[PDB]
Amino acid sequence: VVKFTKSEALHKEALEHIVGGVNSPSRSFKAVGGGAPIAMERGKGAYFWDVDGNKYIDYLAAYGPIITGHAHPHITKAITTAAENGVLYGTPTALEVKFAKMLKEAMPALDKVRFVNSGTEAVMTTIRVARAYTGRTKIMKFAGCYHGHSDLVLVAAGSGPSTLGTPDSAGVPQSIAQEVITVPFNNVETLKEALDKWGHEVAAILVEPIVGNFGIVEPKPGFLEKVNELVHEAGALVIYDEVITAFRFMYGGAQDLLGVTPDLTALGKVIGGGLPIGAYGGKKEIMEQVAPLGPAYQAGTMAGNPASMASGIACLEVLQQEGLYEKLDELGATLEKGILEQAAKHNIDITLNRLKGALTVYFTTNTIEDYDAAQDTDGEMFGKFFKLMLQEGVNLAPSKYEAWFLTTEHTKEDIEYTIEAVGRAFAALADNK
Amino acid sequence: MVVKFTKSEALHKEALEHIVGGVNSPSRSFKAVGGGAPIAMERGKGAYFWDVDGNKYIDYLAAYGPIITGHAHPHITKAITTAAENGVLYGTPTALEVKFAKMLKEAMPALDKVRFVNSGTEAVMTTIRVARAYTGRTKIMKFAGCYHGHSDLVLVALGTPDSAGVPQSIAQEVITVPFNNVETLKEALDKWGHEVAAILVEPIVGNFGIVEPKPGFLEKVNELVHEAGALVIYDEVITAFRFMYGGAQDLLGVTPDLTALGKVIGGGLPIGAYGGKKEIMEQVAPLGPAYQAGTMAGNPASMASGIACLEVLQQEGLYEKLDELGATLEKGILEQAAKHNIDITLNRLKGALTVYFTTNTIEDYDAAQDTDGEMFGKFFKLMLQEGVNLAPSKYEAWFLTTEHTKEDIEYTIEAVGRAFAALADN
Repeated sequence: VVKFTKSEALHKEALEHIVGGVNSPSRSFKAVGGGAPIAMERGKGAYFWDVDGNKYIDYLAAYGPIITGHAHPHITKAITTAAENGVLYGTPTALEVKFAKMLKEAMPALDKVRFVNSGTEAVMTTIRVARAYTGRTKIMKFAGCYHGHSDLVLVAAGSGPSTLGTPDSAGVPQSIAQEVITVPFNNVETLKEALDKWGHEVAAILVEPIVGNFGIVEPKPGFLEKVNELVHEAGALVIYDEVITAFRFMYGGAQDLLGVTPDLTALGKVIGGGLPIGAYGGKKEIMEQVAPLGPAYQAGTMAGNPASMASGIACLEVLQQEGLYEKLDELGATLEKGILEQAAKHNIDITLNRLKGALTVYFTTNTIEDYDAAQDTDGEMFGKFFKLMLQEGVNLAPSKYEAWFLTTEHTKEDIEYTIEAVGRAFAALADNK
Repeated sequence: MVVKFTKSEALHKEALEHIVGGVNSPSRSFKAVGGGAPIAMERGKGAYFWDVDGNKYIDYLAAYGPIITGHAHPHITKAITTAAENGVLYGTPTALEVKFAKMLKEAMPALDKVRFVNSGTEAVMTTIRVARAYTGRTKIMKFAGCYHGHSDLVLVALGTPDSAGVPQSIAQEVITVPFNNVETLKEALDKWGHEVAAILVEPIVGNFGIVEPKPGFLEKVNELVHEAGALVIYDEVITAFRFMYGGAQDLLGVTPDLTALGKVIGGGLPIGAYGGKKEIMEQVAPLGPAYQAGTMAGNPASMASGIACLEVLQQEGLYEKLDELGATLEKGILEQAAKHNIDITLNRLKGALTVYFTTNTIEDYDAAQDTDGEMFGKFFKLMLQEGVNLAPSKYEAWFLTTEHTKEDIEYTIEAVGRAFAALADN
């Protein structure tokens, strides 16, 4: 039996100074039955150590950014050098141009780019830019997809077919929600309906080209192609939110992987090497709306800072290695196979979506192709599974809507232990109900 | 002439092809000062910058506000390195978040609880959401010319926006009134007070130059706003830890309901935070229904960096020294203006100041906007030639750091005299 005594004490103290003891609700254990979240003291490659000295194989990847593992020495070197020369200037630098060019080389549809401080800021910006460019106000998005924590993307459907949004957070006015139309991911019919109905007032649609925010869910064949067709027909723009997808599945974005081109792209997470970052980019004429060139305002005190540029560069230099994404795919396939075998063995009902080195285990018999179905999977089962996995020394994200991410540092043996641990986790579930 | 920018010019030419307008903030373009390629910096150490052409500068930009320990202060550098070696981003709680949270609360006792985010802009937009959740109201009030980040609502000039791409539905939620003016404030709250969730205030303005609130003005803001049932948000993204070890609220002794923070408190790394009265903060998930998140929020690098920075700022005599040096600088600049017959007014608080080209006392945005931008731009470019790097706008502040010396100040004063001579010569 593992113990979490120090984490418990830390959480108790955290509650006094930080709202709910966490700086993101995602980090709370509320969704998985409560209790103190586990506090980590150190990460190295595939491993975490908590404040009680327990070791974990980590699949959280800090919710998407981590792919070179914790503290990869090539990135650490770059960060150290950056700190030694000052991490923040408020002026142009060579590194900004270098990193901009490297992103353009990997994702040839970016004609120009701008750096911001987060995926949230990147998305906020693409929206303002699409509105400035088209002269339109409304924004479309797919149900359940996450585009950061700005007011506009904190809106839900939509009572009835193709309707105006309702607020999905307190503090978000109906005046904001009124500008957003939400429709189901992977559904051509409803997309058609909404565009026929509102298409002429829609500045842009937001798309996770591959979904990572209600588990990993791939677009069906023809879907992204149809989004482009329908949205362009309507005079609207397509914004790919690639904050998760870019550099996660190949050296490049899902747009390069799947061969479908948006008008604008939002980036973040992986491209910072672990440091805070965002970027957006796309077709020349669209980007030229941004000040000082155009009238659309975007700024940010830490935007393009030398530390994040340096660590981002270092990270992509690592990801350039030949055979790297193929290894993630291989290990992912091994992991998928093993989890499915353990589920069959122990009569646990699961569905598993994997693309390369990212996967989600759902507790259900339904194949998950949209948010509605992910919502209806067994969160109570998932919660118990999550806590049993901790006991096995495997750190997952504490939500049924999260992905397991492999890194370049996970080994065959890491995966084989993980499978063993899942086997023991599933056995325990079987013995309780 | 003597100071050449060939390499900054070639780099800007390349940047233009890849980055919109060649900069990642419009602040960094030389657009406000007559145009041209901005100076690209290669490294910073203490009070000094070196550009890509090898030219050395005494820096007053402070990266528009966060820099106060100078560039690459060793105490911060070691923290950032240690953090990188131990992993910079976890996505779980850590002991460092709790430690830094306590330090902020210790410096600024009106924070019952705090949350970390990734930028001042995020901290500001969150305080608005929280204010709206708490009061159940939608309108936000702010002062003309003040800057609160680059989220839609605060980019509005009912009101009407000044950024393209910001819808009328947003502008209708914003009311804007002149800074330092009690009558227009009362008048706005009388009409719209019952729909106003909060007012946003830079308790000491930094964004149309440095401008202090008139005597009694902040207390009047609290008085009129609270009686309308609205909350007061201090946007202390610039002010906190700039003027004393604590916020403008601690310095001026006036307490808001919510506070947004950033810039200084990250030691240079990207950061924001917000906090305030316990009951209000209870709205934030997972405690309440007001959502706020952020993948790098509370990251161990930014936490360790912030802690290291506040540790430097705890040293006895540090803020006094910044004040004393600021006084010397102000005194020298005023003497040079008198000597060369240049019309300026100078607003200083502690180690931050703005030189305005005008004869008017500057107390609000309207006045600042009227000052002579042409003369500022010439002055700015003459200063570069003297090896002094300022922020390229008349709306900017000069910021001292712990690393600027009496000799740096003396040199800057003589640089200013040389530049004022050239302005007078014409």
